[PDB]
Amino acid sequence: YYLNLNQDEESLLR
Amino acid sequence: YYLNLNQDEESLLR
Amino acid sequence: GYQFLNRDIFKSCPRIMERQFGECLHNRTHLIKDLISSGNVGLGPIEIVHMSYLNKHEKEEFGEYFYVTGIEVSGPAMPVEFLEVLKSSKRISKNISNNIILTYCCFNFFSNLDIRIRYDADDTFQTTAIDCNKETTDLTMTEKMWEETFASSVIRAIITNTNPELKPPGLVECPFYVGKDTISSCKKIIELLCRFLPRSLNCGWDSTKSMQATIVNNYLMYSLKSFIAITPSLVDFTIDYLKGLTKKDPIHDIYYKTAMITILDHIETKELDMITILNETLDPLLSLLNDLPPRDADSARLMNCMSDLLNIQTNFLLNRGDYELALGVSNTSTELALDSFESWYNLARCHIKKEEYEKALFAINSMPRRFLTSNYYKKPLNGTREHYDLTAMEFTNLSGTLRNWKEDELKRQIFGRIAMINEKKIGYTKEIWDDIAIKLGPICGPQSVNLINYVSPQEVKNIKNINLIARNTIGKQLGWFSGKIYGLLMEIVNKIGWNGLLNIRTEAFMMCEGWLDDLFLDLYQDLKLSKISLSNKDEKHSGLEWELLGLIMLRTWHWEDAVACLRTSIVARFDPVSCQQLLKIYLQPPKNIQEVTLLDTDTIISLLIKKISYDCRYYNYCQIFNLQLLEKLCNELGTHILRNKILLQPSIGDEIMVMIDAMLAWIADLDHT
Amino acid sequence: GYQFLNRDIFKSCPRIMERQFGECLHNRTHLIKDLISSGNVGLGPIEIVHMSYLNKHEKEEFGEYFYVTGIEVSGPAMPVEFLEVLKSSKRISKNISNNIILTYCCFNFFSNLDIRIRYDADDTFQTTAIDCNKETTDLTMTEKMWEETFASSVIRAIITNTNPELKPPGLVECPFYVGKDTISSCKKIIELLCRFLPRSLNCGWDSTKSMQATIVNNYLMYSLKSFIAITPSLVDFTIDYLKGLTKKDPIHDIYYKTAMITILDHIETKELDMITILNETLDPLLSLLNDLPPRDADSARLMNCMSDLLNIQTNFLLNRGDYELALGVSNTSTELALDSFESWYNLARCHIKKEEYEKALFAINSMPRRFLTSNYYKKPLNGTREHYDLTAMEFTNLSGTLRNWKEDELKRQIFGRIAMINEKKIGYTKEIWDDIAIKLGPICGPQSVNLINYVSPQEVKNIKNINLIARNTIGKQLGWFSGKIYGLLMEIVNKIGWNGLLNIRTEAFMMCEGWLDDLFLDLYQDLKLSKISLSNKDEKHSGLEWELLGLIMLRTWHWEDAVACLRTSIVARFDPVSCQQLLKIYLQPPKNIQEVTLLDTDTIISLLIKKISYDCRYYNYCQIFNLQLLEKLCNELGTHILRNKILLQPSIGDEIMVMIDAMLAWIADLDHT
Amino acid sequence: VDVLLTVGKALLTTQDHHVIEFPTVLLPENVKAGSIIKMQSQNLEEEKKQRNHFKSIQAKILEKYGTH
Amino acid sequence: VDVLLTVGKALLTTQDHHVIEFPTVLLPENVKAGSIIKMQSQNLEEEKKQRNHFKSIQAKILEKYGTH
Repeated sequence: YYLNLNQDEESLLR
Repeated sequence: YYLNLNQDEESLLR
Repeated sequence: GYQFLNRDIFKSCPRIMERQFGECLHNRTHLIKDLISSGNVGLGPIEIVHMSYLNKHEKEEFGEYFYVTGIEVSGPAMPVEFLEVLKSSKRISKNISNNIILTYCCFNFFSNLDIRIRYDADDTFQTTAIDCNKETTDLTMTEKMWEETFASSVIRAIITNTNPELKPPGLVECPFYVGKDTISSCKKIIELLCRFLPRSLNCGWDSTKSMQATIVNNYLMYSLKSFIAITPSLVDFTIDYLKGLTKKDPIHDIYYKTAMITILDHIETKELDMITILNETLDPLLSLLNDLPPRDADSARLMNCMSDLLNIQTNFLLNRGDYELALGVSNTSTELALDSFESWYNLARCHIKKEEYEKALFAINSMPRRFLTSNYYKKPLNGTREHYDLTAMEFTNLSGTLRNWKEDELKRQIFGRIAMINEKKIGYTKEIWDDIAIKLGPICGPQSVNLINYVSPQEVKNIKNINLIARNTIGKQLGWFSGKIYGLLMEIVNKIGWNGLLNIRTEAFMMCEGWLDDLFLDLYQDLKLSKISLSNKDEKHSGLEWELLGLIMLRTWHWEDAVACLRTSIVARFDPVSCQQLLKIYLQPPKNIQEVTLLDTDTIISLLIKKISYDCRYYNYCQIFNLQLLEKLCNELGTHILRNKILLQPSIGDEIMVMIDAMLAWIADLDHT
Repeated sequence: GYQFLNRDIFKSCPRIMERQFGECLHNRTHLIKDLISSGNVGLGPIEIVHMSYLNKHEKEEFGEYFYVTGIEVSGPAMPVEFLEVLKSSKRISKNISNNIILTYCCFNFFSNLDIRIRYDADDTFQTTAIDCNKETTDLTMTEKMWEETFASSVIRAIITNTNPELKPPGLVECPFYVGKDTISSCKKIIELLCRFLPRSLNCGWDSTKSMQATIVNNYLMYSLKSFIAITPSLVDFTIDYLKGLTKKDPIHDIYYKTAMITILDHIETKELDMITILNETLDPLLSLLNDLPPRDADSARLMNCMSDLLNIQTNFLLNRGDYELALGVSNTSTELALDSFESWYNLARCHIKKEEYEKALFAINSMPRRFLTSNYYKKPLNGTREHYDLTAMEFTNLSGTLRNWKEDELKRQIFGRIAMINEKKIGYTKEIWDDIAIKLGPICGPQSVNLINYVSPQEVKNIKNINLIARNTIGKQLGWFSGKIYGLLMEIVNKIGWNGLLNIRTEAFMMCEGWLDDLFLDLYQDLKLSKISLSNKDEKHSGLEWELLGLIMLRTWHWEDAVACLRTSIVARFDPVSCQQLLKIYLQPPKNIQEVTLLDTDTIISLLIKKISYDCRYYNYCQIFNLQLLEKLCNELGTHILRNKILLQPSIGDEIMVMIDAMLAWIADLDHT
Repeated sequence: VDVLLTVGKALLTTQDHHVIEFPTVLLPENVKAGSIIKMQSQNLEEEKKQRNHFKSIQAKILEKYGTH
Repeated sequence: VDVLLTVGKALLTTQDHHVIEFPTVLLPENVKAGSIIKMQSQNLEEEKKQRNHFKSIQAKILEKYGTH
């Protein structure tokens, strides 16, 4: 899923 | 003939 | 999403310090000239990015560079985007000038031009086409030559990625197959390779698997098969595209039809289609035959192709048990190509299956017989030696161009003359990145078939069975050629034992040689090694010993013992070599087992995550093989359950899930067409 | 008797003045070295006698020499006797020293040794064997090498005498066949040649009649046949001697048997014996055949011999009209020797006689393809130019060694640098010696086939028909090879005319070349020339013109016209060339005439006496041919009537009768055994 | 064809004495001076057996693994 | 003998795939890549016909011009 992908990247930033 | 031969040679000498 | 990932990959590239400025570009140019004046350029050199810096104190220019694949050179846009990211994200000290020159080099082996895109500090770029044989020559770039640079980069990226022995340490492999629309991006690549099929003989070939490049045996055909293997939903599309090409370009029909057969090969659904196309391709072709006293250099080109298509047929028939029909095809194939290894190989297989061992051994007897890189890398050897070949000035300059890195952290990641930094940590797991991958290092090149040359010298010396090493060194290595012959011999001893094999050898002598005798003795020693039981009254054995023993057990078809030994080699430390062998077994099982599952999916998924993490540490973000394995796991588990099992792994986190979810999303996109 | 004659011959030898002292011996030695290092010595150089004189006023040494054959070198006795006569009969002036060195040189081509007998003024002699390749070498003489010098001198004397083109001007030819007992002397010569038959391939051969030396085609076999031809009463003796040799030396049986067949060939009495021996020689030999994959250099030696014996058989069968049997033999002969001219020649003859002209012409198409001497002689050219190349000092020295000669008589007999003096006048007739022989001079060497190069240039220019000359020059000369082919072509035009011959040539083309075309055109021109009627309304034509026309008429088989033209060429002046052709016609008539007598014995005897006289003038006292002709005349006339007719000749006298009665006595001696 | 070339030997010879020159030493050790051969050699009729055999095998494969 | 050597071509091949290499270019222009030949060639039986023929002709000559 591309949603899961975006969620990981949004969380990588912390 | 060898006699003829000798006769010629005996006469050659003159 | 994918753009986020790509930019992160672009920001995480390593750095090699040039000894003397510009040596990198001069060595490349000289390498290319040698390749051209040797007759076989092949794929040419891997792409490089060169960075030109100015130290200001000292008025020294100095350079950094790294190798990269997977940037699509459709035109200049994508390399320029890459360079723009590199420069905009730079972190440099006051002593380093802001005036930096960036250069991207992509070799085009269709025209033997090295295409170089220069990017300056004023954000201007220029493209230059260099001919290395004609030296002073620089050209103007047409759309036709842009397209063959594109095809060059894609072919090279696929071939390099699927062959670790061709990889230099620190190689950055980008996921060329991702884009805004996945299906469209994949179609564009496939159509590109298909349109270049008439020129596939100019794409080079692997000389270790075939003597000459053929329509079947060349890098373009290999790369197309490797890419289709991870896009199974696009096979019908590709076959349709190839049929369209035949309509428009019938003069090159043999190439398009050979690609069709190659694509459909080893796909059970499409066996009828493959056989049908094989039929309508082979029994004209049989007719360029006879009419020909002229013998022309294209006749050998087509006899080769006809022979290779018959081999595909022969292999099909053997796998279905049709031994009589296979022998009829194989006999014909051997006549058309007495120079072909594969024709003799399949002939021997036909005789073995028919239990005609003498005739098989005759066929084996009547059978025909590294890019100077890598000075810059020094192996850690499991933390036993220091791996640092930089001068103080070279380190000062490196640090100056990597200002955001604290310097002792930077020095710990230098392996010889290359800084193995991975900033964005995509694919990171603590277990792998902060431990085992620091030891060992990148596992690539000719030494990567096992870990003998990567561990401590002491661990090698602690192995008491010398044969374990002697039968696993790198020169001795079976080679693809004799590995195949080894397999035939093993197939024979499986039926009649080694002593039976010897009796056939004298039977063959009765109606003798040396290199085959070498294989016989090697085979014998491997068989003795294969029946070593390696414990209790409780000794201890290193992971390396279990690995090496596992490799030998694979070689002698002891599958249960092999998997068991390879798994125990991973119990100690993670073992990339053992891991890859296990993944390979799961992907393509041995045929002679009774449909046995040697490795359950839970075991495989555990190994796969570690392997993906390891590959990411040293910049393999392409990972075609692991994609293949993920696809297989998706097939038999479904994507939901698969992702559950991945989330269960104890080492899992955001950094590794970025990589995995990107892979899963790409795969999910493909299941729509 | 014979000793009187021999001594008279020894006292009548000419003298050549050496330009610079010793050039004669140094040129001889150098010639021999060239012969040896060219591979084929052949018979080597003719014998010489060298005379070393001292002028005393001037303290100049100077030399005189002359060429000689027919001295038997059994050992040193006979050459020494010759030298003793030379020195005891010398007539020298006061200015010439009495200390003279005399040297006799005889080359031995069996060992390539030049044997030199030196005779000093103290009447001592010494013999020396010189090897010219090993330069400084001088050897000791064994009886074995004395015997091969003997055989060398006899072979060379016979071959030289029967081939005027090999004769230098002024050559002294002694009658080697005379002795105290004629029969014994002849037997000794025959036995000598017979015992050397195993070595006949080392005696050289005539390359103009055969490509390689064979057991049949070599100088030893030729010399034996030529000598037996004037000793017909010794044939049975010789056959018996050869049979004895086979008993004692059976390893060389093929040589002895080949000699037997050769001797009996063309003798009507012994045709049954020849055929019988041919049979028992040919049908083993057929069996060294088959057993032989080794192919050895003796196999070509024997295939050649077998082929040559079949040719003898083929020629026998053709002459008896047995054309079918001849073709069977000739076909076999051509297979064993495709390199043999004679095999193809006889094959063509078989087809011609069978009126298969196309096949004959194919055989002709499929057919395989001077001792720097004589500076010292200048031709008189019929008294039109002066022939004197001596310096005043050279003449003074010559006169000083010939004191009994009055000096203007001496100068008139000098032809260039050789004094053609004949003191004892054996064979003298006034008509010949004091007129015609003074003009023309010796008729020998390659120019002796006609008188074009011997008469005045004006007489040549006065011939208006250029073709008469063009078809009679010395380079154009038919050669023995193409003379034979010419004969075949003539044999064909005899049946179907020249236009018929052309039609066969295109028939052959239908199943083209140049040298055979040359013969065709030559043949055509000769045929046109042959039908010239050369008189009345009373012109005048020189003797040379009649001669040349006669030669062409012989060539085109116009026998009646040829004899008529040749005879009229003698009416003017005596013509040695015309004479020899007429004598030859009488000795061996053309086969295609109706048993016609072209020349009666009275005409022949008249010509023969003049010819004998002419030959004697310039020192031919051997005259094998004229002996042959005398023997034939004796056969059909008896010796009494023959001698009557000789005495009737108007030019006859004591000097010519000494020669003739010596010849007749020798012949009479032979009719006893 | 169908000839018969008698040897002297490399030179061969026909009955009608046409001379073909073959194999300076490539000619066998099973041939002799004045031996007879029997040339021809190059049968280009048996090229269609294996074309038939080839088409037949291809037909059997198509029948068994291609159609219905 | 009596073989049948299929070509790739100079290399020939038997049915049992033994490979004899003949005539780099001495092989005819009447032979093709993947053409079949029919070697053998060298008949050493017809050497006695002409031996018989030879002896017969010699016998006829002896009979007619040699004996009584």
